[PDB]
Amino acid sequence: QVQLQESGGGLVQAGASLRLSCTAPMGWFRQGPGKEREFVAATYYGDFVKGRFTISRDNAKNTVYLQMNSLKPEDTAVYYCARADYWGQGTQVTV
Amino acid sequence: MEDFVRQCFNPMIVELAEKAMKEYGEDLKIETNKFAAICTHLEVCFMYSDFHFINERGESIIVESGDPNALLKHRFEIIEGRDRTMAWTVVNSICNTTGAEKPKFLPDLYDYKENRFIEIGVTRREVHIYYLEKANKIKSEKTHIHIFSFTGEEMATKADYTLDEESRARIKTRLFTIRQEMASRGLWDSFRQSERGEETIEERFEITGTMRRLADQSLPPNFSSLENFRAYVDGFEPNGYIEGKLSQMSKEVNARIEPFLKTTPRPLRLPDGPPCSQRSKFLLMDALKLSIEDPSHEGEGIPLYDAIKCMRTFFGWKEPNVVKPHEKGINPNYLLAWKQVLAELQDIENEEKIPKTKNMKKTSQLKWALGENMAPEKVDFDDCKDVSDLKQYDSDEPELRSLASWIQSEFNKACELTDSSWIELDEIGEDVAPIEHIASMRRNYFTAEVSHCRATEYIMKGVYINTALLNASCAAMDDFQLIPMISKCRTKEGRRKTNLYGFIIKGRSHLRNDTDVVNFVSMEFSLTDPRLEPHKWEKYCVLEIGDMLLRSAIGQVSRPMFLYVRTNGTSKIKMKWGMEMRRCLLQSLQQIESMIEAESSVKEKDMTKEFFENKSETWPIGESPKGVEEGSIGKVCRTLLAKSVFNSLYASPQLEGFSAESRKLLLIVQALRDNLEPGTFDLGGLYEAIEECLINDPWVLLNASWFNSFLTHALR
Amino acid sequence: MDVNPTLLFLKVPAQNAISTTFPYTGDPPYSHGTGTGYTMDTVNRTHQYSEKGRWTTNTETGAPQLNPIDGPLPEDNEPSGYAQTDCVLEAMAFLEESHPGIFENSCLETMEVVQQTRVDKLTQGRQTYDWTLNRNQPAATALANTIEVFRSNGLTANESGRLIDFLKDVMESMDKEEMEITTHFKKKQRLNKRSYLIRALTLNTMTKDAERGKLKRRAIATPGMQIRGFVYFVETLARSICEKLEQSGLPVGGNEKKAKLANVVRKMMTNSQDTELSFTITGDNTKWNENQNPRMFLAMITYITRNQPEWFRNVLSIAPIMFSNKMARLGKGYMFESKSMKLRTQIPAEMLASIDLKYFNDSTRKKIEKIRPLLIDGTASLSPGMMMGMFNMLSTVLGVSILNLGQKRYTKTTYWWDGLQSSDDFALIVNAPNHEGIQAGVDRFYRTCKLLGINMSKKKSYINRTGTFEFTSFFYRYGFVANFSMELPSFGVSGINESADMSIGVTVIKNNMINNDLGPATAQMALQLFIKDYRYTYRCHRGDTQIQTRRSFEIKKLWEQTRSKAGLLVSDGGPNLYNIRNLHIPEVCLKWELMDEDYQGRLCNPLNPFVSHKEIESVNNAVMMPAHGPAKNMEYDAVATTHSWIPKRNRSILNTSQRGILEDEQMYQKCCNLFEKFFPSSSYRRPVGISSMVEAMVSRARIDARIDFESGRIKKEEFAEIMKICSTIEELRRQ
Amino acid sequence: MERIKELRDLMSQSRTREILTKTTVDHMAIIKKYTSGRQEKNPALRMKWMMAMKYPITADKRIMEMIPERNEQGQTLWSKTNDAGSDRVMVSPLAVTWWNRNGPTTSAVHYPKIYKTYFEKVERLKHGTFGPVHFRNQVKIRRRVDINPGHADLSAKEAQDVIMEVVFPNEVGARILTSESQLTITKEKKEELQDCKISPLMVAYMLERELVRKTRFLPVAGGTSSVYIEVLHLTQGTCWEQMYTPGGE
RNA sequence: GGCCUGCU
RNA sequence: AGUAGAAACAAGGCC
Repeated sequence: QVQLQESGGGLVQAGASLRLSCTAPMGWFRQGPGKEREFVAATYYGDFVKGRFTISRDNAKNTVYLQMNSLKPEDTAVYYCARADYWGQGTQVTV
Repeated sequence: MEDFVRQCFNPMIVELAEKAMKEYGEDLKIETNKFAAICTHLEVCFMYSDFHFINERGESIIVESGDPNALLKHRFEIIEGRDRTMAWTVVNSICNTTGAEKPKFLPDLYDYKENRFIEIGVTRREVHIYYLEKANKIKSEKTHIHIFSFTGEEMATKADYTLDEESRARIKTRLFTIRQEMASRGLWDSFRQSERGEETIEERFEITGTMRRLADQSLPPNFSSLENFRAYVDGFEPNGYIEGKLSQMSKEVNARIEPFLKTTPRPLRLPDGPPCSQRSKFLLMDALKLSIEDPSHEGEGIPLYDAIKCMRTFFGWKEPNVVKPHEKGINPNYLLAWKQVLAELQDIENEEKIPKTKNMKKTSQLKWALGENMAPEKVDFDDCKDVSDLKQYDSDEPELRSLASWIQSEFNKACELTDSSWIELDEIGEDVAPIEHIASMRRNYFTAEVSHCRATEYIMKGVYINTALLNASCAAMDDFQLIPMISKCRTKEGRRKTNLYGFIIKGRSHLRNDTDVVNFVSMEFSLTDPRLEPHKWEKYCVLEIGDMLLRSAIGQVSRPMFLYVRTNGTSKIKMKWGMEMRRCLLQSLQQIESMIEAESSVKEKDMTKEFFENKSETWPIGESPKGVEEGSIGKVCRTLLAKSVFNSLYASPQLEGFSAESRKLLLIVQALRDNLEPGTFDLGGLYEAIEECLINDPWVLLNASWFNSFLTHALR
Repeated sequence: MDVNPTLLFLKVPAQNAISTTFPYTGDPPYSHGTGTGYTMDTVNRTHQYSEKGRWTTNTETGAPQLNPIDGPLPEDNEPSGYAQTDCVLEAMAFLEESHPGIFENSCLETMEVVQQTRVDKLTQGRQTYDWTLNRNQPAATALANTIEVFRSNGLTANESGRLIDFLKDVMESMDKEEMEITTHFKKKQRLNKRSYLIRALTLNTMTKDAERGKLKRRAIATPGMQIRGFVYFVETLARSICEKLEQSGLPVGGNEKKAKLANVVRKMMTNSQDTELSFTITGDNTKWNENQNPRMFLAMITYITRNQPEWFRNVLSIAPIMFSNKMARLGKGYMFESKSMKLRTQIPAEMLASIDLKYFNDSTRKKIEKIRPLLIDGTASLSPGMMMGMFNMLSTVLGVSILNLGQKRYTKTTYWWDGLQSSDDFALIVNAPNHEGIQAGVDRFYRTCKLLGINMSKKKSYINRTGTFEFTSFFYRYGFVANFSMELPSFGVSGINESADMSIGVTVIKNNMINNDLGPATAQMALQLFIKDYRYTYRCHRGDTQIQTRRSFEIKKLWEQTRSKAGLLVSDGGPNLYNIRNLHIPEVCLKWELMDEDYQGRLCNPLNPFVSHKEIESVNNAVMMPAHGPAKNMEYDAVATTHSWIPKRNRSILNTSQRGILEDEQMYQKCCNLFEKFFPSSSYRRPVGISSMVEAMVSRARIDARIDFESGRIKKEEFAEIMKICSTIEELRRQ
Repeated sequence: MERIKELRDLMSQSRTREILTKTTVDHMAIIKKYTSGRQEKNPALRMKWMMAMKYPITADKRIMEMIPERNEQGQTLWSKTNDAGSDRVMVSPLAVTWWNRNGPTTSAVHYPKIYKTYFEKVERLKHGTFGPVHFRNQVKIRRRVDINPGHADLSAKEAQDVIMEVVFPNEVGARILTSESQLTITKEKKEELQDCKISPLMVAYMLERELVRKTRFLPVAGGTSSVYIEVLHLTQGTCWEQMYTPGGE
């Protein structure tokens, strides 16, 4: 038992910015309806999201960040952080 | 305080306590009261255990002195007084043999009557507290605990006291002796409370002495001490220093990219000089076969009898005479060696049973031919210094030689089909999976394609010759040995057949290093006249030994039949690698199977059968004066097999260097042909690196010529 | 028509048929004689790439040393070892900034390992230069000799059983006025301070054989035993650091290397938009080891170990301090021949300092003339740079720092670069909006490399568009392509023993099928050829044949005796049941149900006099030196049968003055066997403690006799006999 | 009896007595690895070169009293000349085959119980069912997978104590295993191998192999299961897939 | 002539 | 002579 707490998320307009943080490798995943869980970032990022999102960390106070720039209608979903065996609860992002 | 342990206690206990002191690594000069306390604990352990024996009954027999007998069993057997590893060894052994429970801490004694442990501890404080203290330290313990204290009192759970009371009177007399002897000493200002359980240490790795001065001489130029340099490093922070030096650095330090275009690459220059000679250990294109049509298998049979029987199958022997001399040796020696071989072959034919291996006489002829007693005798430098001729071994670049057209034709005919099957493969587990059936069908196709190939015949020849030579060298190190070149094939009709190319005489082979050379002399029959390509036979001596009549529509030819005789040499590494020539088959057919799989990944179906039967698709596998010629997949198989065989035959450092430095340029050219805007930083350097590998090896020069032709045909 | 295989590349791309360009079916090049010429050439080349440095003379060793650090900046593209301290410190600082907490963590785990490491870890190494005899010997032998000499001289801290204590004793030995060594011809010889310093700072040079891919031979070096502990700790730190860097590829295997290369190329190209162009450079570094100054490694480690306990910093700094003053033994020597008098002679290399130059050719004459000033006591000072990749991991760290220094946050320009570095080789993917941007990026990368003492080989490097490149004989063309020509040399009999060779061959076929995309039919052909060679090598033919050998008679009688002949092993002249489906099963277990119980029992009999097992490490581990790579170990599945014998040893020690080593070997092995019979766990877990042999053995005899009576065969008569025999050996050890 | 007797015989001679006295337990490993024999650089070359000699292998001295010096025709089986740095004697390879045709026989029924991994592999393959081969491009992606299919969820050190307590119960020392999974494993492998006389070292090695989890990075396409990775060479190829179901499932 | 070694 | 190629083999040492 180590546990993860997402912060960030909210409603945001198309083309605008958000900062996610995950307090506690490290990754971010997202899930909508219709489809499934989708890999976002681990630095490594799935192709659909490159240049738009920056995953970063700060070891010093146990936090991983996702900077999300140039957001789109398709970027609406629950964002989860994970770690290696563990997940957080989530925060919904609505573009 | 240590004077007390100097005075009273016996040596045995004091050195036992000193080793226990060394055990946990603390020093005795800082706190000694622990030493005295635990040595008294150890003393009570002894005095409580000793003088107590048992016999086959219980009811321990107590004797002040053990009498000479088998009855020396000890009532209580000690735990402490040993290292932790052995203390736990005894604990585990007792638990596994007595079926008792394993304690988590160290006991002090074991007893049989009650079949259990004793943890003796005599503390300064009164018993009725220390007892339950150590009891709550030990979890759910059945080992009985018993403790004394200086006032003279005893206690125990179960009201149990395990042996005689006079022994306990002994214990407490010892105890008060200790007490009112410190009375004369006067230690209780700390004796009651002197240990509090201190465990701490700091690791110290100090640079000092000479090793420090060395540290002062391993710094940047403008530093004086390791202290100052470490302080500077700790105080250093990035303030844009790479940018300053990059700006200040001269601009001539650059990595400008030179575009690589179709007109950029130039043909590789080949060395010029005398034509290239033959280096193989046996004839490849000019071999001749004497046969018997026997039913024996490859390894089955005896060599000498088979060779003699094959040679008796030929009629037309003539007295041998010189045709083409060695040009550097003594050809009469070769002639006499050939006649000697014939004579001794007859000598074997006469006697009762053909020997499995024959040794030859060491005549002057083969003494010269095999290079015997020619190594300079090894001496000491102090005895040979004034000799003017004394110098290093000749160490220079090999002689330069230009390519000749014979290697090209030899490779051409090394890829041609034959009228025999030169591979008889072993057995495999019966195929059970469909993929195994596909693999077996593919393998059968490739075997049908490559078995009738001169490359396979060369593979078998080399493998057999090198195996026999290595075995003879390892067995008959001293004495010259005869080995007939034998290879067994199978005709189209299916009848098995043997073939005798000639003979090999192995010489002294006291091979210590992997590079040490064993010299032999090889004799091989042939029909190719050496008067047409003399430069290819620089190191051979060729005689005329007979005439052969092969059925032809032009009456019958009645061709001459010559003997190529030469002195050659090999080494343990060369023999070992030449006896693994069968992996050329692997290399080649792995390449072809990779081609087939890659093409079949496109069309979702196995594509082997149509490739091998329809023969619609073809690959560029050679160039004719008309242009580039393409052949079916089988011809590609044979060509790659021949390439691998020649790589294994003409192996040399030149080949490796050229292969690497030409694979680089091949990759660059492929990038150019793929429209990937290739670029180079120094192409002239790469060209010079490639051209320095081409010196005198026919195979590498032929590869370079092939590369030039490929460049000419490519880049269009 | 003339056949030409190379023309095949006109239809098949180069990488799809690159296996044809690997002549790995013939004997690889070998060196024949001394490696002294190569050693001298390497020393001179290393010293002349840093000629513009500053000269000094060490006050301890008295040897001339050349320091090029912070020297004049290069003005040409030739190799240069003039690394700048500030630039490298800044590069390490940026590496830390991009990966916060890397150095502190790595130092923490390294500190744990150093303070819990044992001395025996030094025995797990190949040949090392023993200075007690001035020659290369197995790591364990050299360690034992050095420990014996130290104990004879009074340095007995290593008795604590800790590697840190052994290093403490090693350093304390540096400050001794006179040590003593043993020589056999036994004679006790005295070594003064300077002589022992040079003997502890020296390296042994040899010639590398079985090196495929170059026309010329090279020289390699082996250090002593005093400096190997510091090297072990430094490499542990460097490995812990590199494991946290994704741009490094040295501490991983081949498949991981390919995966990381694919990931980096996809990351670089995919993130690049239509406007940005991408180019891959397949770079090799010329004279990689000769241009890496140990002082710079000292700087890197002291920056890494900032804000750490001073003892940790000292112990990690000792190694580069000794490398900066390292000496190299010239080599075996030189052999001369006189044809007029028909004789040969062998002069040791130590005479090169004083021997006249009339015997040497022009090239060797000039090499000796140039290297003589650096000769001190038969060895040449090699301060300027490393000899042969001893600090592989630190070099990889420096290269990774260079790679990361272009993350587009430090470039401050549109162009940027990334890639993968493995010492002496790298792939660099550089993206920029235009060809001018790519040119500027590559130029700046090259310039920054030249500021760190790292040179890029322009002759062995080329740049193309991303999608096609090479890295350590791995050819990437829109996806890695199998070669199978690098593993060809490993398809024969390994040479361990019969069962081991069979298992290793089948396992190698299996692995090359899994990794190197070996085809099914090709794998079957490989199995057939391997079985043929195996039978022809071990004289174990099918048994139903008439191939007369030295072993064909017993095999044939075993064949005729057996009823179910399908269960006989190929080693005993039985049929081969292996196939593509059975490549992962040991031979014994595949034929278990077919063997006759008599033959099965005779084969797998524990009491067989052939099977010998020494330690848990050497049970089923075989050391196969792969072609074009460093020595590697493989786990092979095998059942302990009567065929698991170990082969004969060299036996040439009997003609050398070092003949007493065999008697010591025999006595040590007898004592070790006795201890193992006393302590069965001696092999599986190496015993620890500070007591001596006889104490443990006698005391355990006491206890085991006791308890084995309390239930077992012993009797009172025997138990008392053992007790008094223990007393007898006690009083014997007393006197 | 015997053991202490050769101990006393060793201590009788001065050199071995000194070796036993001055050498501490920690140095055990060092002196045990103390040898003049270099590790071979080219094993294949010399194995192909040594096997052409007479008496190319080595065996314990006891072979001189179980196998006759010569066979029926007089081919020598063993020699009395000892190895370089050991008391073992050099013997011919025939002495191996001889041992397999007239040597002492035993009951090998327990080898299947010892070599659990290999026999489990054989049993799994014997009951496997193959399927059609499908030819299509396989996207082999590289992944970290566990190769050992019988790992009991234990690490090397974690199972090393279990192995000692199973084989060497007395040298365990302080450790007494807490996890109950280890308790049941110890009980089972103790009662199963209670009298097996193969060797303590090989038993420990095979227990380590069976129980300890091991992982390696491999190019896979599908599968990913432990049982499906041991046959990864047979089920997945460059352009073909062979459906397979081991006997376990 | 007799005997020793073949990675030391 | 031959093998081979930046240095070697074409037996070594011990009596």
